[PDB]
Amino acid sequence: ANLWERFCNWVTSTDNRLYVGWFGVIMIPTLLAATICFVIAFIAAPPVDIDGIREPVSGSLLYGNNIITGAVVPSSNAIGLHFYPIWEAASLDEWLYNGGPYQLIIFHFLLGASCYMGRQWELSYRLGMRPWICVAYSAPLASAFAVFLIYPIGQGSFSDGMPLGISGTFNFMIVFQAEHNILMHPFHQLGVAGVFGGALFCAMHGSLVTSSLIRETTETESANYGYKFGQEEETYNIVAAHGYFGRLIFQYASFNNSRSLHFFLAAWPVVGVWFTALGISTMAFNLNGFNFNHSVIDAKGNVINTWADIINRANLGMEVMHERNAHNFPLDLA
Amino acid sequence: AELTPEVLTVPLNSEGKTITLTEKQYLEGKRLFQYACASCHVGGITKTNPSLDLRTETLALATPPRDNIEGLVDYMKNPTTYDGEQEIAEVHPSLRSADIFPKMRNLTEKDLVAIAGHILVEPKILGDKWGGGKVYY
Amino acid sequence: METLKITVYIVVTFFVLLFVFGFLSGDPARNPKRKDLE
Amino acid sequence: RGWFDILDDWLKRDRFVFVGWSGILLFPCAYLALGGWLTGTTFVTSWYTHGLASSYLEGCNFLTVAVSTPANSMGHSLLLLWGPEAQGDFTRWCQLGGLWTFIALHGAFGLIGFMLRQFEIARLVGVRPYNAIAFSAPIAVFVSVFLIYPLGQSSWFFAPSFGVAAIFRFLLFFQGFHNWTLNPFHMMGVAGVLGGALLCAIHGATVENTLFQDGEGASTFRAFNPTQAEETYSMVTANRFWSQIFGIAFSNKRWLHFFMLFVPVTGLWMSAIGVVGLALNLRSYDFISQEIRAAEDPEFETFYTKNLLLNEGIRAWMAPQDQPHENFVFPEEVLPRGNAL
Amino acid sequence: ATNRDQESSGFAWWAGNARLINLSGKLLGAHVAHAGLIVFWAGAMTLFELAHFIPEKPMYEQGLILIPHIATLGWGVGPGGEVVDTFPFFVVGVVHLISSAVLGFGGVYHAIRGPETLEEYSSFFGYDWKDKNKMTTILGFHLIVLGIGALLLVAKAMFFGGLYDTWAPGGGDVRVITNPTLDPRVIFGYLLKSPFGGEGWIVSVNNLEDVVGGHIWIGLICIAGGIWHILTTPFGWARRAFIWSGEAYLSYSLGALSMMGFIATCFVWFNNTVYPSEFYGPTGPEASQAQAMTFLIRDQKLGANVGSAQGPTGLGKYLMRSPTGEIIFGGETMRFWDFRGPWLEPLRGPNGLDLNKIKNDIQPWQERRAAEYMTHAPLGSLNSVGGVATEINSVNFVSPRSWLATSHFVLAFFFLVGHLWHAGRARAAAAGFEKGIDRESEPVLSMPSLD
Amino acid sequence: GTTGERPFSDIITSVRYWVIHSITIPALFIAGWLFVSTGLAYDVFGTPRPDSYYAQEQRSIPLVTDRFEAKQQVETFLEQLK
Ligand code: CLA
Ligand code: CLA
Ligand code: CLA
Ligand code: CLA
Ligand code: CLA
Ligand SMILES: CCCCCCCCCCCCCCCC(=O)OC[C@H](COP(=O)(O)OC[C@@H](O)CO)OC(=O)CCCCCCCCCCCCCCC
Ligand SMILES: CC1=C(/C=C/C(C)=C/C=C/C(C)=C/C=C/C=C(C)/C=C/C=C(C)/C=C/C2=C(C)CCCC2(C)C)C(C)(C)CCC1
Ligand SMILES: CC1=C(/C=C/C(C)=C/C=C/C(C)=C/C=C/C=C(C)/C=C/C=C(C)/C=C/C2=C(C)CCCC2(C)C)C(C)(C)CCC1
Ligand SMILES: CC1=C(/C=C/C(C)=C/C=C/C(C)=C/C=C/C=C(C)/C=C/C=C(C)/C=C/C2=C(C)CCCC2(C)C)C(C)(C)CCC1
Ligand SMILES: CCCCCCCCCCCCO[C@@H]1O[C@H](CO)[C@@H](O[C@H]2O[C@H](CO)[C@@H](O)[C@H](O)[C@H]2O)[C@H](O)[C@H]1O
Ligand SMILES: CCCCCCCCCCCCCCCCCC(=O)O
Ligand code: OEX
Ligand SMILES: [Cl-]
Ligand SMILES: [Cl-]
Ligand SMILES: [Fe+2]
Repeated sequence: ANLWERFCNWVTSTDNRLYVGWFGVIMIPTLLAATICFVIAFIAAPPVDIDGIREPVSGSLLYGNNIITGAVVPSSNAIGLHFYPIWEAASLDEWLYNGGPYQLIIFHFLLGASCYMGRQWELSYRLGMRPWICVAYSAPLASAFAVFLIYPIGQGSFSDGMPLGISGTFNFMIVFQAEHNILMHPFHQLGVAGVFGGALFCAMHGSLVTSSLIRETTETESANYGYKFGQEEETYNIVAAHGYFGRLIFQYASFNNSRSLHFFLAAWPVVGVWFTALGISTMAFNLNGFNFNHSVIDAKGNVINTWADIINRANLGMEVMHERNAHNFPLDLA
Repeated sequence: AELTPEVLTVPLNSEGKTITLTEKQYLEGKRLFQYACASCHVGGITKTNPSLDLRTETLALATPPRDNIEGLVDYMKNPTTYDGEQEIAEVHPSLRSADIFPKMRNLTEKDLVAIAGHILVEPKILGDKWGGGKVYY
Repeated sequence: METLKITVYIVVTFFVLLFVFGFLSGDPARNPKRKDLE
Repeated sequence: RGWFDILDDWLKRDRFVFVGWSGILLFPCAYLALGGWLTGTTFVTSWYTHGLASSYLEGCNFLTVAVSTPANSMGHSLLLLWGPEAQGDFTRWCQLGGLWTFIALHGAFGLIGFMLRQFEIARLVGVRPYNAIAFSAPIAVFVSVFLIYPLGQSSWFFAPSFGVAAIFRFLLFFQGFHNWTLNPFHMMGVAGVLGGALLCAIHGATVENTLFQDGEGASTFRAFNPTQAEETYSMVTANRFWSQIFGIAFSNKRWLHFFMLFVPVTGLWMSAIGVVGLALNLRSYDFISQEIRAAEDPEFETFYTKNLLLNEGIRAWMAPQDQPHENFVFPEEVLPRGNAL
Repeated sequence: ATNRDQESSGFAWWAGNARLINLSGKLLGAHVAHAGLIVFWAGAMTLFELAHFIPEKPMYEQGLILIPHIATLGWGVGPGGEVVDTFPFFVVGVVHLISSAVLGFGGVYHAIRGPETLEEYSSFFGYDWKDKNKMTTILGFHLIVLGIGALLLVAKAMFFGGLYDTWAPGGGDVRVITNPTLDPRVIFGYLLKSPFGGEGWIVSVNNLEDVVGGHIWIGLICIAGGIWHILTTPFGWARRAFIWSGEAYLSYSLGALSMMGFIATCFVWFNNTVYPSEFYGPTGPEASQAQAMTFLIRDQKLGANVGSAQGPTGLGKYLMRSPTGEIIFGGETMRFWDFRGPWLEPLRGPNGLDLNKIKNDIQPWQERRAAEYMTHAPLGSLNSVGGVATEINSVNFVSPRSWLATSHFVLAFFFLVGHLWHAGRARAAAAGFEKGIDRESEPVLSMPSLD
Repeated sequence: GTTGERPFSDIITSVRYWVIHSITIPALFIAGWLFVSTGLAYDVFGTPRPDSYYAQEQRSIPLVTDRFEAKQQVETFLEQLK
């Protein structure tokens, strides 16, 4: 075989301990770059002027943070949506001051994660499986796109992307609630349904299978040794599991079909997370959660407060305090 | 509480004479205020110039006094700066600038009276909320 | 900085070309069941 | 047969809705909790306890209705209908918030009844009790949040009110006053919930995409028979796929499904422990080293300090209306505010 | 009832439309009926908008999305975007509606009463998904049609009335385009531009000359490519590159449409040339810049020296420098310094915003426009309460830009999911394992262990 | 397997079921409607009417402030409405 033929055979080989594939040829370098830059920046990067007002925020461990407070800080509001690679800076010192590592990391990560999804498809094809695991992965990936790219595009600045850190994530969430009332947005409510229900159904399915395990071991041995990798027969009694759950609620509220059951397990959380990703990606264009502020009024015209008005008071506190030195005019329009 | 005639009674001119708006008048005034004015004056504040609001006291101290129906109608026909020194129809909605502020084109004398009545009544209902801004939401 | 920019352009072009020509090199036939997909 | 045995027979008859001995506790209590919620959200006000409208009859919508907690002056009173507060007056009871304790108590006992139902049915049909065991997490969450937390605070008033928007207010109150997001027990709870959703999705999708072809239909659901003995999907192929994609993969189905039980249950339990702490204001609010540094160095700033400023704003701007019994009057000049907003 | 059940088709009811993959007559009926749906919505929605239209009020205060499209084409509007005649709007609605009736009749006929498969009745209209030559012939036909559509836009711009030009000297007006840009350097440099800030890829097209020249090129290229695909058949490298089946073709189109939806989202959010602000309202950047301008005007009128006003952070309160030195508005709106608009460009000189012009030449119409845009920024709630989330009820407003951007991002994303679904399934079905793993020939069992 | 109750589909597709329920369902719906439109719900649950949240010149909420006098405090607030 010619050199290119041999290289293609190696790239697409199903015998490699980790599959490479053509998506992997892009994924590996980009994810390595993103990872190396993230680790170095998280440990050692100097403070970054996130809001473009010459007030650098310290994100790295060596500059006074711990694991909970540390972060790779988003790029400066002075940069907006401008592309800021290393070679666009006069020096690495300037690049760091303006928060270039954030752009490098998130761009390489988004590209690499897209390729990760494609790689899931590709390996399924090589192994003769059905192809839709990548479709399941599209939900979290869409969420990453929403918080790292779409929201910055809509708001006009990568400085409004989610910071790469724990407390930074909390800051992003609180400001988002102040400016969009995400809690009152149906898509985030669907996301909560998705994740609460995903956890619920995870526990339910695990508990039902575990409760219907067939006896193959003694009390001194872990029941897990009752299953042998690759055995032909099923290891639990789905008929008994259905008898139990159908009597727990009622017969027709319980799956007797394992394929239907596992499809439901896949579908519930995946759809919920799709919708929550769309919630972030649409509030990116300032279509916000429901606003019932002062919706209830009495005969004279007095405002009768509701829990929504209480929420509004909390949101006002957040709004007036966030980015305390950045606003010069009365309205926060982005 | 109720929207009573006492609440709906407001000053009519500068001499102390008062008028009693009807409930239909007050509701029409609220609707027209939302239609033509709330984009800048939601809740009695002024978005494009927060230093000036629609509180009755502020109107009373304006020159000429604007804390009465006739004063407010005259303002809507020929607006002026707070001290009355400059006419600002070129940058503020009014009948004389209805060509550049189209929403004012079809307003009638009764409509203007209704809007003024709404401006005067609403603080009697809401108190500090009117012209108070986000602090009082 | 110019050297860095040129180096990055060359590297990215290398990997992208690998992607494109690899997927052009008869990818549909690389499966365990049926090869002649045209 | 004795009357006890005859009653056992009738209770354990096989019928459309199983009753059981646990049913005697579960059904009245669950019905009363649910019916109380619907009744309160439809017809009952919160005017005398919170200064709020909270029912469809007052003009609220599904997002804003609630059965709100009793007034702070009630302390931790059980607020029984025949108790010394309402004194058997149903209308006054409703106006004083007796529906909140009514719902909370009948709901707690309903949860007890439902778990007993899990045990009873498992015993009757001959399966292991792990569904009942897993249900302990919802019960721990409910107890910690709706009973222990208010019992540690000044009164039932600060428990969550039973409503959508009321729960949202609970979230924001916990952020503003407790810095709840900074609490490692909530963090473990978040890991448990999100990881449970991840496991649910990934396992469902893996099964559906490693199915064996057991029929000719393009819709693959009809190719499964509940009484069949063979596995419906290829564990070997799934293991190979995930080993090559992610590096590691399950190889033991029993461990896989136990792990699915373990993750969300453990996460919820950890969150409950955190809330027990918050019942005493025992918060993870601050990092002392960062506070010392920031106090001494006005150029030191982190996302932690930024979030603290946000919390101060929340407290100042929401307390006067959210805690009406305090009679807070915060003059405008004392409210924390950034420039121009 | 040929193939109308799971037993005979292999597909469940919830996937019933897959039963049509090889029934070309019923599939043609389905497509014609759906096209009737599209045209019917256009007509009915346009008539609804017209019936609810208040001509005096700006379009963007009234929840309109189709009337702005008609107005941008130069129909019904005059200087500044004022509406002078609504009959063109009414005509558009009525004609699309009647056409929808016709399309519905045709689709119902082909789907219910006409021949189930077209192969026997005619070889010109009948097709086999694996017949690459015939597939490319149909593709070429539709390419020619699309090119004609682009040239129809060109004709409207050049010979029948022109287009609404927000950049026209005098304050926006309908203008006949007479010098379209045919310079390929310009037309395709647009395609080569970076999509990032201050560049904007094709979303940055800022003049109707470039628009019309681009569509001339698109029409000609489409006609030539359609002739090409009518006269040729795919080359060997393509034959070896693609999957050749109906589901594969559908998947390719899903990917293309997803891309187009994302691009449209950006177009409507950022571009104020082919989406004039007179009709669609200000862009987000435009409204933020407008707030800056408004308060500069107010404070300067009060006597402030805006060029020298130092803000709390040390940056200029009203004016500062961009990272490349241009003079720009200060405050958070520093991120939007790439914004360009007719109400603002008169104040810009070679180095950016010019202090002398700001001091001396701001006109009342500029002041009014800045106030208007600042107060109609695209922010609002799902129940259409205008303003920031903490605003009280009073103003009933959500911007058309927000509605359109959100809707089409949702559509683009779900169509990406569709591309992935149908492309993966097409590959699996072509290879023969879309129904699952063969128990007696499980591929993994014949592979060496990883370790 | 089924537990012996009549199938729901059989019940809801039967003439007798709808003979009964075409009467019962409208009667209950009208009962609720009238419960509201006659004002009995306000009296039963103690819910303020739109004109009963405040006295004419009042702007302070009638909050209960004493545990064992709360009933009398509410009654005093109601009287002050008059
Ligand atoms: C299993 C069912 C069940 C359970 C566990 C509860 C539990 C509860 N209910 Mg709910 N309730 C139920 C059914 C149930 N209820 C039903 C069916 C109704 C509708 C009729 C109600 C209506 C209702 C209302 C209206 C109220 C409650 C309340 C309460 C709480 C206080 C109960 C209490 O103090 O009782 C104490 C009683 C006992 C412990 C019974 C003891 C029995 C012994 C044998 C008596 C022995 C001595 C006695 C004198 C016998 C004399 C014999 C001889 C001399 C003749 C508690 C959470 C209150 C509440 O929620 O407050 C907020 C409240 O106001 N319940
Ligand atoms: C040009 C677009 C297009 C076309 C022609 C097709 C065509 C097809 N698809 Mg694909 N699909 C598309 C886009 C498209 N799809 C997109 C964008 C997605 C991502 C969501 C999918 C996801 C998808 C899946 C997952 C599957 C198909 C399948 C199929 C086949 C059967 C479809 C059927 O019977 O539906 C029947 C229609 C329904 C059951 C109704 C669905 C209603 C949706 C979910 C809700 C719509 C809500 C509406 C917009 C707003 C409601 C308002 C309300 C809330 C008030 C058929 C070949 C099936 C297949 O593989 O067959 C081979 C299959 O399993 N499609
Ligand atoms: C745009 C949406 C759309 C369109 C155009 C079609 C079109 C079609 N479907 Mg699909 N389908 C859809 C959505 C759609 N479907 C959805 C959402 C689902 C999920 C519920 C399905 C599920 C489904 C299944 C399960 C099957 C089809 C089948 C079919 C085909 C035969 C239908 C038939 O026998 O009708 C018979 C129905 C009737 C005779 C009743 C009357 C129908 C007419 C057309 C109503 C028209 C009313 C209209 C107002 C008339 C205007 C006339 C005026 C202009 C003069 C047809 C081409 C079948 C197929 O492929 O067969 C090979 C099939 O088995 N579809
Ligand atoms: C793309 C859509 C489309 C396609 C491919 C077909 C294709 C076909 N149809 Mg169907 N048909 C359609 C739409 C379509 N039709 C519509 C919308 C209607 C409702 C009016 C009908 C009503 C219809 C009937 C009643 C019959 C057919 C028949 C036929 C067959 C013979 C047609 C022939 O010889 O043409 C002859 C060509 C012409 C008459 C000239 C057509 C040119 C038109 C009038 C103007 C120029 C085209 C232009 C692009 C239209 C732009 C419209 C745009 C706004 C969408 C053929 C398989 C016949 C059949 O099945 O026989 C068994 C048959 O009896 N069709
Ligand atoms: C609806 C539009 C359409 C579609 C679906 C097709 C489809 C096809 N054409 Mg046709 N073509 C069209 C319009 C279209 N054509 C037009 C308008 C023209 C006139 C210019 C042509 C001229 C044309 C020629 C001259 C040839 C084809 C060929 C082909 C086949 C191979 C296509 C291919 O490999 O693409 C995939 C493209 C590539 C592999 C090369 C470019 C890939 C780069 C790397 C992607 C770049 C993406 C970019 C960087 C990301 C952002 C996108 C942004 C720039 C917009 C296929 C059947 C070939 C064939 O076999 O025909 C006989 C052929 O030789 N086409
Ligand atoms: C076989 C099902 C496999 C698919 C899995 C289902 C997905 C999940 C669906 C869940 C909701 C079920 C929708 C019905 C799915 C379905 O198949 O419906 C059909 C089902 C049975 O219908 P028929 O009686 O027509 O049955 C025909 C039979 O002859 C055989 O089908 O109807 C019901 O069960 C609905 C009755 C509502 C019963 C309300 C009773 C309220 C009692 C309240 C007390 C509750 C017990 C409390 C426990 C503490
Ligand atoms: C508290 C109390 C009590 C009890 C009571 C009760 C028990 C009640 C109940 C009640 C109830 C029991 C009620 C109910 C109601 C219901 C309702 C109100 C419903 C609603 C519904 C809805 C609205 C829905 C909707 C929907 C949708 C949206 C979609 C899908 C479909 C559906 C239909 C689901 C007593 C007497 C002891 C006395 C004391 C107190
Ligand atoms: C196949 C099928 C389907 C589908 C179907 C379709 C989709 C259809 C369509 C259809 C259509 C699409 C239709 C259309 C129609 C139309 C019409 C019928 C029209 C009419 C019009 C008129 C009559 C007008 C009038 C007027 C005027 C002229 C003026 C103004 C006023 C007015 C409006 C009055 C389905 C899904 C069911 C399923 C089964 C199968
Ligand atoms: C109109 C207008 C204009 C123009 C435009 C133009 C001129 C356009 C063009 C456009 C174009 C000219 C486009 C193109 C596109 C392309 C694409 C989008 C492609 C794709 C490809 C693919 C998809 C591939 C795939 C693959 C690979 C890569 C590997 C192997 C395998 C396969 C084959 C699968 C302007 C801006 C001036 C202005 C405004 C208006
Ligand atoms: C930047 C632009 C890049 C894309 C430009 C468009 C290119 C389109 C024309 C290029 C044609 C490539 O042509 C394609 O070459 C590959 C690689 O040799 C051939 O591939 C074939 O031989 C190679 C050996 O080299 C084997 O590994 C492979 O299994 C086999 O299919 C394809 O059979 C042929 O179809
Ligand atoms: C464990 C089972 C508990 C069941 C409790 C049922 C409660 C039913 C109470 C209904 C009557 C309430 C008494 C009303 C009069 C009391 C007035 C008073 O003297 O204080
Ligand atoms: O950077 Mn971040 O956060 Ca979005 O809104 Mn405006 O810009 Mn700022 O203020 Mn609020
Ligand atoms: Cl902040
Ligand atoms: Cl600002
Ligand atoms: Fe499982």
